[PDB]
Amino acid sequence: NLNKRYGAPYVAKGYASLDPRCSLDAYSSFQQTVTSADMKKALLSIDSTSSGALVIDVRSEPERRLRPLLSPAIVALHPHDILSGAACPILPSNKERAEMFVVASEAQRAVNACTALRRWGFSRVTAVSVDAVSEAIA
Amino acid sequence: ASTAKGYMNRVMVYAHRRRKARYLAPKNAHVRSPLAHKMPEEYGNTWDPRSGVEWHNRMRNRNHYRHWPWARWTDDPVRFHQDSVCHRTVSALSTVANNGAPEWDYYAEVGQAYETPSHFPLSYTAPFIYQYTAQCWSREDLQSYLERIEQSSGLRTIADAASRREALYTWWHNAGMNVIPLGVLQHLELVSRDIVAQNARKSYRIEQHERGILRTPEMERYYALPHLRGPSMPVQLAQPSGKYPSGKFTQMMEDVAIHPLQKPDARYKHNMYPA
Amino acid sequence: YYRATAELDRLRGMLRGRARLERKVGLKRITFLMRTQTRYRVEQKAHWERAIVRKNVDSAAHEHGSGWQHLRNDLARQNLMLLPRTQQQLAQYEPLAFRAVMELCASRVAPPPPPMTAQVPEEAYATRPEDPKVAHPAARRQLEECVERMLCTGRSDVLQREGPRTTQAWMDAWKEYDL
Amino acid sequence: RYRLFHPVHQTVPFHFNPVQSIFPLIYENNLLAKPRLSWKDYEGRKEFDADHPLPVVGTRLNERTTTHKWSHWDQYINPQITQSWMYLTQTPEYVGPR
Amino acid sequence: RAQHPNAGTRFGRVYNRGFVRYGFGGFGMSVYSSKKDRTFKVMPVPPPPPATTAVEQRDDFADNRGLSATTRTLSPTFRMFALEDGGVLVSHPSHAQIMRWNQRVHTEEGKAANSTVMDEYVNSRIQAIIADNTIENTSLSQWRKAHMWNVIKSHGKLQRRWGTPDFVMGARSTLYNN
Amino acid sequence: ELLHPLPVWARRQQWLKRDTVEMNEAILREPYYRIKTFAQPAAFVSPRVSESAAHEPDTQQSSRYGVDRQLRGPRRAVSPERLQELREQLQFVGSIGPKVPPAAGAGTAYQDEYGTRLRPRYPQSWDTVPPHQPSRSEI
Amino acid sequence: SYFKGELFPNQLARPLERLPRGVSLAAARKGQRPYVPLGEVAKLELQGDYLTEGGLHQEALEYYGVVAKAYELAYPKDHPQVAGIRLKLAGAFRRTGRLTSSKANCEAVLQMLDSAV
Amino acid sequence: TTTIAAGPYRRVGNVFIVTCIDHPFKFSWEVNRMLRELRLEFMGQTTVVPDIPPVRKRIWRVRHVVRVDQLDLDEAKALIGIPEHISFRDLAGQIPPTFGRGGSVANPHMRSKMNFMRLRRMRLRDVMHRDQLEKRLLEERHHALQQQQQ
Amino acid sequence: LRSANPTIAKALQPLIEGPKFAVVYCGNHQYKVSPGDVIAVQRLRAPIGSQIALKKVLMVGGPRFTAIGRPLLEHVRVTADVEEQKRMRNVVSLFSTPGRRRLRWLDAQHAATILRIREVVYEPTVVGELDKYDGVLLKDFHADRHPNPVFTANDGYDLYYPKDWNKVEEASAFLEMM
Amino acid sequence: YSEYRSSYTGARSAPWAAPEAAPAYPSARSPFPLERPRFRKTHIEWMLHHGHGDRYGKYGPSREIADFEYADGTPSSISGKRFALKHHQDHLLVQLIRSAAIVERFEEEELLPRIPGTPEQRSWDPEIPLFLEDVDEFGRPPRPVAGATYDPAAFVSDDIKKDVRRPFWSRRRWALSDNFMVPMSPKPKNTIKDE
RNA sequence: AAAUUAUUUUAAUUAAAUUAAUAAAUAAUUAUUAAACUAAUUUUAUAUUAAUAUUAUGAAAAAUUUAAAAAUUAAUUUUUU
Repeated sequence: NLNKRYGAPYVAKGYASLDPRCSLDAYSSFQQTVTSADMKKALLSIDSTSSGALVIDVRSEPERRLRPLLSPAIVALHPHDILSGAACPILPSNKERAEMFVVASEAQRAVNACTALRRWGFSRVTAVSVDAVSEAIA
Repeated sequence: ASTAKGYMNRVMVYAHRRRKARYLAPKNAHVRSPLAHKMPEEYGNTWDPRSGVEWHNRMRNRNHYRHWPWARWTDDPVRFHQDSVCHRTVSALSTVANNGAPEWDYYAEVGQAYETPSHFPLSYTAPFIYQYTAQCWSREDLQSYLERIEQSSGLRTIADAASRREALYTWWHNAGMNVIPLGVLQHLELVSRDIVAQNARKSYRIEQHERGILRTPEMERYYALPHLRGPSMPVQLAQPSGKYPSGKFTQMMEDVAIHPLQKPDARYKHNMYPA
Repeated sequence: YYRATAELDRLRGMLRGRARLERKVGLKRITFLMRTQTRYRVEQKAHWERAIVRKNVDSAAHEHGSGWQHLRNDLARQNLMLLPRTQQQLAQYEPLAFRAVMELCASRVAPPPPPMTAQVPEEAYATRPEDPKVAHPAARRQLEECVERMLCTGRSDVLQREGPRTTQAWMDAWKEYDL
Repeated sequence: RYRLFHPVHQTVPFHFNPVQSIFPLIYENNLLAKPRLSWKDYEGRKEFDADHPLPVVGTRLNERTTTHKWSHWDQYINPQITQSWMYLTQTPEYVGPR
Repeated sequence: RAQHPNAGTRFGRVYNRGFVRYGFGGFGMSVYSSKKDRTFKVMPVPPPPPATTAVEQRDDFADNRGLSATTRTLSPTFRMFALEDGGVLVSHPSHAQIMRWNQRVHTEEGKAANSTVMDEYVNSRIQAIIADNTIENTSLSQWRKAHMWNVIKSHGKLQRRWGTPDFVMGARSTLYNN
Repeated sequence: ELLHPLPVWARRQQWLKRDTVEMNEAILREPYYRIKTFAQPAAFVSPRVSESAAHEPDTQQSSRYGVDRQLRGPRRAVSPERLQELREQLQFVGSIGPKVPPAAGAGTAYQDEYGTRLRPRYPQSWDTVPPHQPSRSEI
Repeated sequence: SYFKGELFPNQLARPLERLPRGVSLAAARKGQRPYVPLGEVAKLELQGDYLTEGGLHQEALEYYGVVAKAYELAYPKDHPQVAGIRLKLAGAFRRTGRLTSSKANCEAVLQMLDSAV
Repeated sequence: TTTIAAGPYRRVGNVFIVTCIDHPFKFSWEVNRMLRELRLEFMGQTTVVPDIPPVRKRIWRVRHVVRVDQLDLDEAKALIGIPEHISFRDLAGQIPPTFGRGGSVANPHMRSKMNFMRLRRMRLRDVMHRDQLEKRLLEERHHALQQQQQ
Repeated sequence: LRSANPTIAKALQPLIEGPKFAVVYCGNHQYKVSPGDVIAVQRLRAPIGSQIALKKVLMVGGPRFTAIGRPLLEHVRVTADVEEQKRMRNVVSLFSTPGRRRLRWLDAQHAATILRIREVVYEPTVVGELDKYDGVLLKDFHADRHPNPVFTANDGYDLYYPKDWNKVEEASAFLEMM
Repeated sequence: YSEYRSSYTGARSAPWAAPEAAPAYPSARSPFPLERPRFRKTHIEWMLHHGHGDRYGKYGPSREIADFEYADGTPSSISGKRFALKHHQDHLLVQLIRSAAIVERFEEEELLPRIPGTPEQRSWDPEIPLFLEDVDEFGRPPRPVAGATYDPAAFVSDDIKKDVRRPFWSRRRWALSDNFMVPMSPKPKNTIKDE
């Protein structure tokens, strides 16, 4: 005689609180764009004397050797350290005010890593540009 | 509780047998069952059930299977544990040449995750080639061999060194041959024919994952719904309800609410004198 | 098989009629009535006997409007640690002191905090430039926190001064053995 | 109820055994290791002061002993004690009859 | 018959009380069901006093309130102080100051119409407690009526059994059972 | 035999069971580690995601405030370079190997003063219990 | 889980080796209570040993000082235990070179041991 | 502060504190095997196992038996008062390897011959001591004799 | 006694004087101990006729106060003297199951030292008055005023409230501290 | 004299809040994070919470503090069972230090996998998301512009419906309601695999 | 078939197959005596053996499977000092 002791958020609960909707919104941010100004605002977040790297690149370790972008001290996270939740101890506190970015080799991984973020309670990230952040050297 | 004089003399109130070592495996011996003589993860292997006494005599080192894996690892019938790289060389200066020869494939049978796409330069297959050729060339030495190849020869990419193994060697013969030990080359050829192979197996694995084959990281099939492109509940595809559609209004059985001003159908009771 | 007869042979003196006269029926009786006590006593006497003590303190907590259902849990709240066998001595022989425990739990007084695990004295994070004659900042930290606590326990003769006794010289009581 | 939910972090309380117990000089950085290796190695009770001697309240390992017969070593050392044929006890390997 | 150790209960079979119930499986042995549990179950809780505080005196599983809500009577007398160790020093009125108070409440209890012949009896027993501590409880009475006989058998060595050397005092001291 | 029904209190205290296991396997799918930074606080609040029904906030009369007192507090070893600034001061007194005695100011070693087998005469007592039988730690 | 220590004859209360009755120290050497929280200093005097065994001799000197002060208050003159601590104390100076007081504080334990019985 | 923290990133493991909430004698021979590899047999026993991978399976198989608790290592270096700079691979490098019940060798005989020789290398430690006194006195009795004739 | 408030130690001092019972904790057992009271504790390796102070003390109460020491009280001295160091009455466990032919007469002599307490003194240190019903240390302490004045719990809103005899439902807590 | 330590270092956290301020009571709701049953700490969760074990005389200030002491102050002796406790205390530290001297090793050689959960476990629980990287989990990405949402709540209705009585109080609705399956009388638990 | 005489102890367990003008014999178990530390992991955890002694054919509650079974049969985890 459950749901009398436990709530309705029992038995009628799709304990899959992971990704019924976020994955979609991940493919939404994939669609719009990211460009210079979308990095230039992040440049101001690098211009902010408080240095916490904004964008992160989820790319294989041989890839980054080929096009090194590590210049502004941005964070290089293996895409599982994001998915698995091992990266939350280094992730902004303001889940609703922060928007980092996610660079990736091919834009499928980026959105596939940014959906992991939005599963971790993060709200804004437009989630890709492998080539812009190099054209925005900063 | 009910402890009574000694380790393993705990609860002593349930009637189980203490001092019985429940951790130890059952001596299944003669009994025939898939659960025989198998570490519990190997229970699914019902095609090689390990029942029978001889499997009891040889999993445990019983009578004459007393050293059972009569040929375990640490014997090689072929090369008897001596490295097959000739040190007896004509000139002592060139003894270091043969170092780094491939004794087998070294790259395909292991199945490493070479995440290098086949269009990278050659200098990015050095971290793989090394792990099998240390004790032959320092890591920073390879990056002197795996660059003179890129500079001197017409080969640049992992895909090239897999499509031009003939054109590469002929360069090495007529241009290298004094610095780059051909050990590197046949190692360089063994990875470039793998990185190219795996990328074909990855690029295919990604190209089925769209066509809907959907296998997990460990490659077991997992069936999962496709993404929605239209309305979730079917409308022009709906199957008829399946229960005789005598609506709630043709036989006002229940669940029907009507304003009291708008009471219908009393043509003999109270609609004959409507208001 | 040894029936410990000479350990029972003189103890039939307190059995009843037929058992005392004859021996093979006298033993058989006592070596059973004994064999059931030491089985009743190990597994059954407590969970009966410790229910008189619970029925006592309860109905003695019941006099003060609280139950055992509430007292047994409102004691462990206050970290008070009085075994029930003791609360039964207080329920009877010290009624006021018991109701004191009663009126304590019902009170909204903050129970004592759980004990703090060991802390890291911050001198471990400085690197003493090692001079032979000066103590490490973490020792004279530990010491002062061990001497202030030795002056804490019991009225003694040790530099007997009112309230807090003398310390800054107690830490340097080695020079008093120095030449 | 018997399904207690607590931080099992609570059931091995380290309030009394922090690393200043086993490593007594760790806030002193020299990191010395002075543990108690086993219940076996316990040397025994020892008077902290000589003025309070530990009492002699015997146990089933003292109050219940027997007179020392002479072993074949005590008769090999000092043959001045094998004084009767009841001292020529058999080989030590012969434990006794079945 | 296959007489092998480990084929059943090692030597025969016995039915101790930890078996007749909680048998193999815990659901109990078929026969020898078990004795009914004739212990003394504790009684259920009294009702708490009415609220009239508006402090959420009703809440049961809250951090502030200890479970028991016992604001009974001359509890304000049990005015407690906070020690140093974290303890408490409860100053209460002594067992005489209460029985002497109880007399006052009781002596003005039955006097309104007529103190009954039992009401005169109680104030005597009450006035007998302040003076002599004439105790009325079993725990001492059960103890004293016996402890005297037990200690007089000592002063006057009415043993009849002087040997009793802890082997014969073995059964005794256990055929008694508290 | 199973004749009369399982008493209700048992079923309820067995629904707490599956909701214990449903709380173990929430622990057994955590990442094996946590990418952390040196400069930042140790655990500023930084728990797992165990803020479903968060308790004991009171910072005292809380079980954890012997620990998170120091975690949330500013981390002293604030950089990998600061670590060697701190790790280069600790010695190992008993470890196997050679040493350099005059590294201190004027200390003269002990084990080469009372020999290797002799131990200082520790005052044996209830509270103070020293290691017993020291000649059994030589493997 | 906690396993209580086994009983074994290696755990007897051996007697502390007393020099015989009709003999005093120098007879051979010249031929060649109040409540004092001893529970608190026994733990302290131990913590001195761990420091003189580790190599923080100067820091162990300051502890043994305290123990040399509580011990001479609890036990009377001539006592053996008060001779035990001003003995290790004398071994604490010598690590730190103060041999002026080390030998002196150690020559006094003899004049504190011989005068005993 | 709206920024992914920037700094040299250290990773910290986890340490599981495992207890036993269900009796072991109700379960299988494999589940009892896992509990044995977690140093857990009796109800109420408690051990502190690491979060390494092959432990994660052992604990997983017996989830219905134990009650786990996870600690990040920094949340362990404070549960026991430990300086942040001292790691644990130097704290353990101090305790002897022969801690109580040193090894777990393949059967209680091999255990009883691992404790035997351990009680021998004590005998030999005093005997290698008692001759090293003689070998030095013998090498001196030789030099006293040798130099005697000069 | 000691205190931080000079007026507390004036009113609380006359309470501590008198015979005091302490609830010691010796040998994993608790005892209620009066000064000239004799207890039988599990064997403490102590000589006979030697003084002993018992460390763990959970409670000390006198005729009028009672210091409910949360888990343990410090600064209290309950010293005692060992009289006997002996094996109390021996209770034999006769162990034999009715299956096997084998008996085990296990004589469990219970080694127990028998203490006679001498000194039960208490040196508390009161911080401040503590109001029971909302625990906060009070600034000022007045001997006469009850910090938690109490009121009859009969609102009149119910019919089935049990009205005891109208002498006890109309009562006050006699003011004792003055 | 009595003593109260509660920890190896003493220095108890102040038991009293403030000269008059609020007293900061402890959390008295059992840590069973669902929030619906709302349990209470039960004596044993309030003995653990105070730093004993689940029993009174285990690990607690009731086991560390001496049984007694010679009234002059000369402390007790090392009870043969006491030492075996100090070894049991040290055996927990070393159980913790070793079990972290292994972890502080594994992260050094990268041996700790990045995918959380053993291979067999991850096949068992569908909440650890598959660790595909360069593909989408459910096959093809939502190529169609989503603005593509299915809400379980529209069509999936889990309503605890009251099984309504066949209304006998009205004549006609009793006859329609006469679901002609009242011949459930063929429900004999008959032999389902024989005749 | 009925018996087979000496308390306070100090290492655990079951097995179920080849055969029988149907059980003194064999495996497997148990037992007595004795053994040597082969990659696999934690710094985890592990009764594996040899040599002899051995008058045994049938496994609670489950999970199922034969059989009119109306239980027997297969099954396999229990099996209290």
